[PDB]
Amino acid sequence: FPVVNTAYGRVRGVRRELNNEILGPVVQFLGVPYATPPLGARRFQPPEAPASWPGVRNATTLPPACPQNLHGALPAIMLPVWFTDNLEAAATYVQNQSEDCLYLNLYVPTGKKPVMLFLHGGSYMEGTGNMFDGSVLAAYGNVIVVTLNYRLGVLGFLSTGDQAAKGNYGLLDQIQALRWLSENIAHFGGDPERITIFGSGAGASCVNLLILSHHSEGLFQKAIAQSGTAISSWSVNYQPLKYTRLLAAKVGCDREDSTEAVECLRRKSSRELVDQDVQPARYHIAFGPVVDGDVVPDDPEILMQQGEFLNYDMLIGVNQGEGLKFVEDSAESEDGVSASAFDFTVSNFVDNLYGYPEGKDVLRETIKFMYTDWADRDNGEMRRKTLLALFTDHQWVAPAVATAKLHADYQSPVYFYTFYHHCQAEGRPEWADAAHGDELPYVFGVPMVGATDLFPCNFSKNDVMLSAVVMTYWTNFAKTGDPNQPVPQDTKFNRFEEVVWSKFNSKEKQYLHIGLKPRVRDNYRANKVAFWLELVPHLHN
Amino acid sequence: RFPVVNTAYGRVRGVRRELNNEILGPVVQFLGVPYATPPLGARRFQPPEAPASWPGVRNATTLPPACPQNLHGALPAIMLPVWFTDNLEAAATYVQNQSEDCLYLNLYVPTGKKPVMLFLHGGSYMEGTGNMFDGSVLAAYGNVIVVTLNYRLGVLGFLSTGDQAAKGNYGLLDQIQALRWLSENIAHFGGDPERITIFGSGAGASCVNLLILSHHSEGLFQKAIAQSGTAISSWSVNYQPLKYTRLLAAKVGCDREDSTEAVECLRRKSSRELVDQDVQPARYHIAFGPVVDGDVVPDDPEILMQQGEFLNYDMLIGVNQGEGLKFVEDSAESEDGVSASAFDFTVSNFVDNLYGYPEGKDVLRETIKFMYTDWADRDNGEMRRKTLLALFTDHQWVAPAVATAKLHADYQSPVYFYTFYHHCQAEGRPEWADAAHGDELPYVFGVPMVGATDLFPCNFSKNDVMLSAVVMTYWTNFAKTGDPNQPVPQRFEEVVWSKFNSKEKQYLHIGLKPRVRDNYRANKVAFWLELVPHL
Ligand SMILES: *[C@@H]1O[C@H](CO)[C@@H](O)[C@H](O)[C@H]1NC(C)=O
Ligand SMILES: *[C@@H]1O[C@H](CO)[C@@H](O)[C@H](O)[C@H]1NC(C)=O
Ligand SMILES: *[C@@H]1O[C@H](CO)[C@@H](O)[C@H](O)[C@H]1NC(C)=O
Ligand SMILES: *[C@@H]1O[C@H](CO)[C@@H](O)[C@H](O)[C@H]1NC(C)=O
Repeated sequence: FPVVNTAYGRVRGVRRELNNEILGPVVQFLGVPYATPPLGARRFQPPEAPASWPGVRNATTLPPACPQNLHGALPAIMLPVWFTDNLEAAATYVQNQSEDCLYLNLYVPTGKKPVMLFLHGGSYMEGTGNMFDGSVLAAYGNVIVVTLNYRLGVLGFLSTGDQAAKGNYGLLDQIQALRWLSENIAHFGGDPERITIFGSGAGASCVNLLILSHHSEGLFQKAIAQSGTAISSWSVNYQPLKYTRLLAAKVGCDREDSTEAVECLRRKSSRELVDQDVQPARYHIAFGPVVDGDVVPDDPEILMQQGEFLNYDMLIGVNQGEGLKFVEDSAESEDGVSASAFDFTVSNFVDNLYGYPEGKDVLRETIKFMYTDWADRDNGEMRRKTLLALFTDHQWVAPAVATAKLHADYQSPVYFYTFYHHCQAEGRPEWADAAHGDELPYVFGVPMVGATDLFPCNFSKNDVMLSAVVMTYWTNFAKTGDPNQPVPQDTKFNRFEEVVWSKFNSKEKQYLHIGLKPRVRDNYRANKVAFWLELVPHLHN
Repeated sequence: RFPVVNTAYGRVRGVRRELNNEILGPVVQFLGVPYATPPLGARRFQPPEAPASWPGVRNATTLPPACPQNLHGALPAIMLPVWFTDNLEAAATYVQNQSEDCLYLNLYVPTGKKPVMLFLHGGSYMEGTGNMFDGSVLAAYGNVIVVTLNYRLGVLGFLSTGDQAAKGNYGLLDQIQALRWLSENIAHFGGDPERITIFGSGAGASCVNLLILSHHSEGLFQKAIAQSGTAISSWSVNYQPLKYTRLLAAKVGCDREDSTEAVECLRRKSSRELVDQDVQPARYHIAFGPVVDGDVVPDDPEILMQQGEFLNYDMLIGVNQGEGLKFVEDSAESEDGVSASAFDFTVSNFVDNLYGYPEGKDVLRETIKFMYTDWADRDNGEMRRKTLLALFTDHQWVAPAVATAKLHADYQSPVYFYTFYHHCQAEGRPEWADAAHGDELPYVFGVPMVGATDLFPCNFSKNDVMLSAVVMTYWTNFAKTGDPNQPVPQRFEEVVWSKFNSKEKQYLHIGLKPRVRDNYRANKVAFWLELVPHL
């Protein structure tokens, strides 16, 4: 039970030991506050510094999670596959919901060590940071993995568009946890000048929105964005006042005055606000990051094109097939999806995503022709793989390449990768590969610790080898900034020895094809990526 | 030896010229056999008729005169074959005795009934002759009777006004007359009037397909081989015949408002006055050519095949790798292909003078620019030639060939498809180009089996001789029974040619490494046939 004196008092951890023999013991400080709780009048206000406590504080038990409703109407497509499949197992973690969230979990192993802050969340109104045990990652890579809880949903992202409720309260909590780390990690042994930030899904969009901000000026140095970006359709909210008024009407006080409505919402209880069941438009979000002027000044799209950011390092990537939830109705059919429904599915994809009345018949017919296999036009079974790739390319792959190019034009080291592996789960078909959010088990060393309630995968030796490689690639980035130099790719127990990860250049757009058969490719779907970035903007507008 | 064969109109005497090879037997050549009454006078601009019988024995030993033409004028460069345009001076020695007393017929009888393979020459509709191709090697190797003819070309055989004064299609009516003459007299020479194959290239194939879509040639021939040509191209038929007829007439001597008066005066002028008048059509279009009138081609070459109105002949279509080699001609002597600033210039010009639709060309121009790009190698520059060349090959030749093959197979009829992939090593041709337009003609006629000629000065290696024997076997086998695989055994040994079905679009990859592929340019072909009409 080591005691480490911080700048706000003293805490006490534990010395829990991992189940492996090649991993040393770690010291865990679970439940370290980093902001005064927004229990009362602090709701819909930015966080502040914590209050110092006398004596020594218990830090052993996992902290309570921010209020959320895991059995409501959450956006299903945004969530990772393992979150939706194992919903009952994931609901056990979020049981002690309370507004006294905003705690911090530290996993210190046993020069100053690096720090790796993890921004959780598949959507903007679900999840908690207790699901990810970073003890294995911290011990293997000799880094200090830290996971946090931040306000979610209405409580942390409600905005009206005016000064009454600016919004982005969840983003300010993430910045506050970075400021706390920049001032208190030296005692635990970390280095405040080598702070790495990483996430996945909606957390990855928070990483990119944190980069294009002035509040996070000199807090962290590097960044990782796994299967996420800040220019997707479901990244930022462009209709904040509309969804607030629907919420205000449902609770009971839809006052005309913006200030009056906000004050009433502060009077109501937390559970009443969370369980209101407000549903947004398809492929969008209801409550999320809102452009206000402080955190996100004007627009994520405009911000990167104007070159206004502090030039951080980056490590972007995507998976093979992430639109696995785009094709779900035709998932138990003997032979794929029929041509009657392929046209209807593609047609619906355009109204609720483009919907432009300035010429749509040409746009609808152009993408029907391109996402086809004219050499095997009447296959039928592979129309699923084509429809799955239509959603993956448009929503994930194309924005990731556009972000990598914009971050590499202004000189900044950028590393691109594609994940081509998954574990044989229970309820997933054998034709899909590397669904959304499937890189998390390997980056956190799940196969090296065994099966988990969230991951019922039966990991073989090949899955163990891949995890020891992904963690090595990720950790080397946090140590020096290049996934190759500080640590070699040795078995320590293999085609990973001879491969060198090269930078992503705007004209030589190389990447690393992570998998069981790695290879440094040259261009990821250059035909389909260029279709969405070059041709499509010339069709509707 | 000078054998004599009696026909229905008289007697003719041939020659027994022996070939330069040992594995080929001697052939008998009846050069200059008439098949229509010579239309010198008022018979101009009128359909032909049967010849007049000649008493005694007629001599058929020397090659006949060619129809009037202007081979040193402003001919369509793109339409003509590559071997014709390069050796324009060597090809002009054949067309020297130009006279209106053309419409003769050349026969090459080898040494029970043998098939007949009538060859329809022509790269454009106003040039060429039947003497350029010596079908002695093809006749001796395949044991068939090869026939080459001369028909009226250009103004004298295709001038039309759209009225009854001059219907047009006079050149087409002459080709049918040769078939009618062959179907009525080839029995004496030893041929089989029930197995008459017709084949051609370039503008010969365009009038092969037009002969299928007609009622005049109902029970005359049986099969058809179309090499690099269709009836649905831009330069296949003429849709504005009156505009060019008025342009020609006003240039020569006449601007009479009445159509009949203009036709009568044109008959008064000499043949050389009309031919050498230098009338130029629009780009990728023809000035004097086949025109829809109602007698030969009733309604439209596109409409007729869509309604399934023909007599269900066997067919054999094909194309080459790159035939638009003349499309990329100005930027042919540059260090690094074509510049990206000149790529969208030729594509915009291609859309400008070929579609020209005021219903929105901005979307069409950007779509075909993006389709024909190599984003994996966006900055190659030299490779941009291979995509500009392939843009013209796909639009003009490959897409109509596949559309014609499908439409002739939906209505039950055998169709065979091929793609040529070999060429002769010339002197003025670039090393990267492959199988330009008309580069399959030397192989089908067995030129390498006899040696390089004036028209084809390429140095033919041992592979070219091997390929020519195979190509002449497939063509001969088709003309014998209709199946290029069965009658005569032949990596060509184990290769079998499969029919072209509309859903199983198999073809043959003729070349040094034969294969039976499944979909030729499926992505690009389906772009022109399906997406473009929606744009
Ligand atoms: C820390 O936790 C232990 C629980 O075993 C408790 O006994 C102890 O009093 C705590 N120390 C504090 C609150 O300072
Ligand atoms: C994992 O293995 C156990 C024991 O063999 C089995 O019961 C279970 O179904 C397996 N699960 C998967 C996803 O393969
Ligand atoms: C016919 O041709 C033969 C062979 O060339 C020749 O000997 C004969 O004189 C010719 N007859 C006439 C009338 O020209
Ligand atoms: C033709 O090619 C052969 C084979 O390489 C060579 O021996 C011969 O000299 C060549 N002749 C000419 C005229 O190029």
